[PDB]
Amino acid sequence: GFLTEVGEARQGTQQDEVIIAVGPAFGLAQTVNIVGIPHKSILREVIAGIEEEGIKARVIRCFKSSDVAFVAVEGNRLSGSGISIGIQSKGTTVIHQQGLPPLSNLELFPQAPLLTLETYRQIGKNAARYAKRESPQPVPTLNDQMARPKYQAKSAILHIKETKYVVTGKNPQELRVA
Amino acid sequence: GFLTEVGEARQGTQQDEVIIAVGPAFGLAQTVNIVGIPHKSILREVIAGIEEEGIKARVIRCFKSSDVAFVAVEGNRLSGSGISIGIQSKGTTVIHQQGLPPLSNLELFPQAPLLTLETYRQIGKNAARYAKRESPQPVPTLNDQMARPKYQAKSAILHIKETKYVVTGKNPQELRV
Amino acid sequence: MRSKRFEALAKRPVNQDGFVKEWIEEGFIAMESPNDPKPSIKIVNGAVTELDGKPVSDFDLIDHFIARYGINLNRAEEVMAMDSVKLANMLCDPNVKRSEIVPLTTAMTPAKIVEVVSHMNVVEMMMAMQKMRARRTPSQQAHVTNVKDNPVQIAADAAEGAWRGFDEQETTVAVARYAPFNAIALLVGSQVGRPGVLTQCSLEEATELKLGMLGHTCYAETISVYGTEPVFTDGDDTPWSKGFLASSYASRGLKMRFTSGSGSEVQMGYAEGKSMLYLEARCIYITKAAGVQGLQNGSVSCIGVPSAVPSGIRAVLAENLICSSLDLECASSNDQTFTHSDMRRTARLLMQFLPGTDFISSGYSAVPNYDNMFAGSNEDAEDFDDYNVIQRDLKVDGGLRPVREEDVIAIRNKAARALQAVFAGMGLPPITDEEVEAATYAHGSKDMPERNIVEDIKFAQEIINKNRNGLEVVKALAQGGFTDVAQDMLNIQKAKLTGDYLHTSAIIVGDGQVLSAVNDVNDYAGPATGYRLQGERWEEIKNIPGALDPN
Amino acid sequence: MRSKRFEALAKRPVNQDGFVKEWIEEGFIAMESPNDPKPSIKIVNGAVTELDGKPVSDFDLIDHFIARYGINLNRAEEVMAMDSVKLANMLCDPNVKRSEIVPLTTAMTPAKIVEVVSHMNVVEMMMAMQKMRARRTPSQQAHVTNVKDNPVQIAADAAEGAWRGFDEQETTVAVARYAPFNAIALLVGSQVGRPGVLTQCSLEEATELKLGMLGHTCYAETISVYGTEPVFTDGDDTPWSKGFLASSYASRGLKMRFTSGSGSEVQMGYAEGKSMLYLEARCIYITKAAGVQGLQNGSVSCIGVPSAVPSGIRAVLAENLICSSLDLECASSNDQTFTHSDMRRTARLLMQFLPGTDFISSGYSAVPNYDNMFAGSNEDAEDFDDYNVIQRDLKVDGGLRPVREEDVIAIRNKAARALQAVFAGMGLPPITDEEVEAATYAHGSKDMPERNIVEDIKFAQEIINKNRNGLEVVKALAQGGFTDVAQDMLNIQKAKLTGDYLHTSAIIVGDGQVLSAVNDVNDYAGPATGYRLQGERWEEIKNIPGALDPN
Amino acid sequence: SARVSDYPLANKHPEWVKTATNKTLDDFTLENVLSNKVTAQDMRITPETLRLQASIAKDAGRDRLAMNFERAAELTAVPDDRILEIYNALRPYRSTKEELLAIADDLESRYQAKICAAFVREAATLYVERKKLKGDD
Amino acid sequence: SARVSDYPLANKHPEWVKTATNKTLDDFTLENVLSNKVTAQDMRITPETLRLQASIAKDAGRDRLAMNFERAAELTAVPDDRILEIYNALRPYRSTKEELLAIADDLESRYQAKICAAFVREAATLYVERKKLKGDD
Ligand SMILES: [K+]
Ligand SMILES: [K+]
Ligand SMILES: [N+]
Ligand SMILES: [N+]
Ligand SMILES: [N+]
Ligand SMILES: [N+]
Repeated sequence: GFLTEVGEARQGTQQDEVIIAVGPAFGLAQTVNIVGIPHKSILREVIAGIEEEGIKARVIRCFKSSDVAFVAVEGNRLSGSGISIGIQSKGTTVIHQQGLPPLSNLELFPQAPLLTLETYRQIGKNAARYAKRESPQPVPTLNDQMARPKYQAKSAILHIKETKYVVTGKNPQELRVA
Repeated sequence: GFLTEVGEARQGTQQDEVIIAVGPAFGLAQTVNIVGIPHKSILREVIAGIEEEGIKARVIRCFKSSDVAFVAVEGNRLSGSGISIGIQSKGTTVIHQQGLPPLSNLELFPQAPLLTLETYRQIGKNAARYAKRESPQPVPTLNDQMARPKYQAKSAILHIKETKYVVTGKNPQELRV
Repeated sequence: MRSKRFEALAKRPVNQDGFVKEWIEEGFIAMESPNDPKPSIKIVNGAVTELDGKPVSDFDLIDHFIARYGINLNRAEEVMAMDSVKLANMLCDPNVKRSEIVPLTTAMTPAKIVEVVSHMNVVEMMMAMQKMRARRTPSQQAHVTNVKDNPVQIAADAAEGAWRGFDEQETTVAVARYAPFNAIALLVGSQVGRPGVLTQCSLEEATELKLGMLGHTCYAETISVYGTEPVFTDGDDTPWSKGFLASSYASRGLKMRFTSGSGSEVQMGYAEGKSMLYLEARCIYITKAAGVQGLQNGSVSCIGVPSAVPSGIRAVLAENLICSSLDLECASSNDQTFTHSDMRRTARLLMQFLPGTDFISSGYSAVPNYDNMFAGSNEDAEDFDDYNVIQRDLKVDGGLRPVREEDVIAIRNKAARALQAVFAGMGLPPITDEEVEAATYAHGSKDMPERNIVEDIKFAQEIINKNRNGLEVVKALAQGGFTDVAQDMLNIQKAKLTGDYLHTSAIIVGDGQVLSAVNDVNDYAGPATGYRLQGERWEEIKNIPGALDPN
Repeated sequence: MRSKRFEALAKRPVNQDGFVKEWIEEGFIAMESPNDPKPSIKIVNGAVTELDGKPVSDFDLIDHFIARYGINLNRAEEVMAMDSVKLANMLCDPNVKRSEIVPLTTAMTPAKIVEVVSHMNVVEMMMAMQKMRARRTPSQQAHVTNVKDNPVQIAADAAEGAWRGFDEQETTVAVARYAPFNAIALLVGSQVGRPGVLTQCSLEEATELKLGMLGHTCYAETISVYGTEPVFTDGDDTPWSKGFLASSYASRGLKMRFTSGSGSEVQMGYAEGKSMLYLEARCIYITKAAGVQGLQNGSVSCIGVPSAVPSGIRAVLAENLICSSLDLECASSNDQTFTHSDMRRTARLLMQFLPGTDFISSGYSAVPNYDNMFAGSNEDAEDFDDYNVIQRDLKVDGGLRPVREEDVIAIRNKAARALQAVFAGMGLPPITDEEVEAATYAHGSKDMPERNIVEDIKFAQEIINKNRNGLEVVKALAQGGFTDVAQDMLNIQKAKLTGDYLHTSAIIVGDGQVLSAVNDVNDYAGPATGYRLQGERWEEIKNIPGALDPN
Repeated sequence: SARVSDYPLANKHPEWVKTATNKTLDDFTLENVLSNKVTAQDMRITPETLRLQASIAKDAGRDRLAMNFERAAELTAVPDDRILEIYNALRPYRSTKEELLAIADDLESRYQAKICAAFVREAATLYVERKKLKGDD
Repeated sequence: SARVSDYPLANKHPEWVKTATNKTLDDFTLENVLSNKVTAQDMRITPETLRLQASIAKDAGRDRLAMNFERAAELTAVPDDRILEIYNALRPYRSTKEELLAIADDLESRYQAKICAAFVREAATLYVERKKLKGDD
């Protein structure tokens, strides 16, 4: 239990932060991503990659929707920099930018099974880089033609389970990363 | 032209010989087997395997049928030992025994593409071994599930061409190497 | 103690695939689920009050949309009373005309039609699809992408795909901001391979619409729709937003279709306890209701969900059949990876290949799968020779043809030089002769020189932000010494003005000749009738590489 | 400068296959050849005077045999005048009963019926096959051999095959003299896997008949027939010698069928300029004329000939259809290698698999192909998991089922000890407990201890020369503590006494229950009728290894 | 009212096809493009053409397709940016009933898009019932 | 005559299948085989049985099959080795017209296999015309 909810997340006042928005079951009902990597290790590495760039990291839990795009949007609304990072319990991640259409983004990582802890550090770093309004080289495209054949069914099931913790109208909750 | 026709082949006198019966185009219209091995090299090695056993080898050319089984039978009837070796230009080989059904045999090699010169020497020696009325270990079974996929079409073509040299009623001819 | 037999079997690729046991509560069942609604229709004063056991007071946006626009209420009650087995029989009966069928099916409710096709085995379904397919002539659609969103490669591969026979080609991006470049490369290459080949760039809805408005695409396909309201919501649309979007594409003279597919609701968390087939049926009807001419279905990108459960692939063919039977153009998937087995994927493909559909594959990968940005196709560049061989083996027109390296090389080169001239003209990050030659002989991005992604990304966005349209491309080509290609680009633009290609199943063949379900009506009536592979086309299909002459 | 795209395609296995350009002169063309005769029939005083443009004065042995026994001359002229397109339509029309078809087809001439099926594409052919197949329930046949004629291995593999679902199994020899051993092994193992599984040992005609006379076989299949007189002669028979042999097997209470297949005439030098389908048609009629109940066709062992030319695989399905349409049991090949490609071979198999035939494969290799003594099957032991998966994907009964290693191991073991006891009893070269356990966990001969071939070969011939019959095997089993297996072998013996299983498509299932076209009449009448995979069998097919319960 | 026989227009009745600025299908040659005698403003499908196709779709037994072409005919008049605005406005949780009704009025009054205007009013009413308006998420 | 309604005999009319020793399908147990009350000589299909099947096949619309079963009923009386002799005699270039005609007479008079005798005489006549007698190779 490395995550503690500390009241409704408020909008950011300074542009030196990047919000990490995680699904309603992240760190709770589910504790590892689709390929076993612990949520704790993932968040830690994402946090690390962000701060490593001189930017603050603020973690919140979204409930209005389990869809990673909307989770990220709920986050970029509260982000002082306008940049956020959505992550589903199963691992799927996205770099969003306040102002972009929900299903649009700066960078997307559509194949959770392929993300490593180094990748998650890279994601946090580029996010922090976008917060500083720079133009970082996109994190190398990971693509495995057999990713779906091996994990789509599992992916759907994990998502089915996380979606059970979705609460309509319930605003994000800032979290204390223990 | 390593083969020369020396008159109608006659029945064998002594049981110390093994007859090598080859198709009507062997050494003629066709000079190599399905996988490029020259007929001369093949015959030479089969003869070698025969004599290496202490048995005489007599080569004949059959015309009544291009089918390897019948070519072998035409041969085992003239063989002094009753054992013969049939070989089609494309390479297919069989060890026959006078008295056995045409489509039966002592040993068969149904995948010509897998036969090497060492194999053809083995053939000749087991034949000579059968002429000595011995019970030789059969030549190791060669089987390639992709043999047909790669060569059946070719096999059929080669056989179609050799069959053009089949002459009904024409008795076998003695051959000189 | 281990049985060597089972150890050999355990290493088999098919055992790497994802398999699951039916989970009826979460809709993880392909078709014929017990939670699926029984067919029913209740109409009062020309308005449905009940749809498949559901009262209008409970209709969600999908029910409302379907009930009001998707069903011909004039014959609805009549057809509902008809026997589903009798109807299924009529679908595969070679002597019941397609024109006799359509009036009946287009009057059925989602549950009704699903009940009908479910009485069928895959052989009967194929027998029916060959008759229900809207266009008489079958066609193919290919993917043209690469992990680097490299524009030179796209142009070359697109030219080859077009040369091999694809009448529709689709690209997409690893890095969104690259889109404009991919689209243009795809469009330029395609026209060089064969003028008339329609092109699309699959992006987020709003973004894709603007790209079509700027003139960098010929049509749009991935205009998504979903089987349940909550999933449609996370899809960021409603039946009305999509219906509006469909009319918007048409108002700009662009052909379009929706995209759906069994398993998406499951993949997205809300199946509402229904079977993949029933929910997909709702999408098919959503499509019909909106006035969209065609639909890309057959699970498509979520192929891993229905294939993991029993009768999954049979369900995929069934949804393609529901689509065609509903008198809609069907781009029948066969565009996504779902297995490590060649045997398995072949079986899945033959379901549409054998009978033929408007687009046998709605995304056969024209590049090796490592470059496929849709995470892998059910077929790719390396299967090209096998596909032409199966065509020859079964005397089935798969829409493709054997090609000569010399020709491919030439066309790929002309497409690289053409795009080079386009980039120079529009003043975009240059395409060097090295890149051109590289693209001419490549098999994939691994063979392509690394490009300045940060620079391209910039100019790519600029085309959007400064509304740089396709005319700039036509002129660059003309002044670059590619008068022919510019004209071709122009001709494709003229097609948008006439609206002919906006009709069901339309594609452009020969010399700018539209070929749709309107002027190429499928007239299947059993053996020796309907489309038949023959003449020069058969000769083309027969001449594959390696065919030696016995003489 | 080569295109890396074509270099990648050049390495593809499919390009190792043998392909050729049609050679009409030598009959190197699958079907629809110009040299094929036009359908015709002239009857005078109840005797054919002209058959397919040929006058009786020129009839060869085949024409004579076909003309006199193969055609229902009562309706011959009537059906000859019917429109072939109309007829072909009737074959695939789900609403024209099989019972209404047969009276017409069995009245057609070889050329006539060939003309009919030639108006069909493979989807129509499959649609027809599901209706024309004699037995309502489809089945499968497997090969059980190995490169060393090792009897311990055969008994084990045979028991597994029977366990996996094969209702008929066949073995053969690398070294002829071994036959008696193989046959006994096969017979013993099969009965342990599932009492009722029929067994055969493919050898030279005369030899095989004697083996049946001695009681070491349940039936015979490779009783060959050919399309041309010259090739039939090299086959060492005539239509009369084979017809006689057919009645001889029957007089001993043994079930049998002939074997033919497209391409054999070509493979043997005399196609007489006709197409493979036309010649194969002659064989089908020779079979009918002889009074034989079934036929093993679909090119079979000469699959490499029709497959090398256009529409070859389509022709293969056509001959299978001609067979069933003529009211003959069809063991539809899918038993021989012809390609290095999994995609290609899968397409070839699905033609019979999808609609189902009396025996979808007349030789699915139950051992890895390196052990297949028929030079390789279109499928082998390593494909078992894929086969069960495709059954699951398409909800198609392929005749097999998923099995547990634990069960297979047990059965394989009981089969090895059973045979060991038999060898001990009959006083044959002993089977050591090492060989027993080896065979229990082997995947192929590579895992088997080397045997004394020379010694086995001796005792094998002794069984023949000393006329040692199957009773010796029944007793050895009984005294060896295998009362169960002994009675099983006796029960098989009982079947020959009653003759029920001599009828079209008969096999023995459950508790010694014959299942033939007589008591299991195919009653296809479109969707929701005829054979349907369902109930426990469906559950059996659904439960494949790896199906994780989503919880 | 055109019919299947009249299709393809490009082949049967090319003269029936005229653009917004009023150019002929033939006028769109490379030359007229390089000399700017024809520009992007002359290359838009006219509501007339779209209505001829709706007629043909209706004759081909495709009423919904025709209906779609009808709406499309109405939208040819709506600026690109306005189209995108409308579309986005119809996406989940984007607008308020008022804004949608306002969009409808604009469509009807400013563009004479009666068909599309009603479509939007229908959505508005249903969006209330199914909660897809701003604030409903 | 035996009808399809009578098939499977083993199921419908077991008693119809009895040996010339009035033994029934049931007397074929391991016991009677180990005690030899039942031997290889009691386990041969009788011409009666085969003729019952011919009837059933005829009723099933398979006349060729019934004809084959009728000839088989005739051959149940011919010794194994004699069967083999005849078969071989019918193969290409094995016999002379005389020998075949001789086989025929033997079949007819010694085994009263009328049908099979005619079959052989028919072959003999055609073998002459088609040249498949000894010496014709
Ligand atoms: K597609
Ligand atoms: K077989
Ligand atoms: N899209
Ligand atoms: N769907
Ligand atoms: N045989
Ligand atoms: N044949």
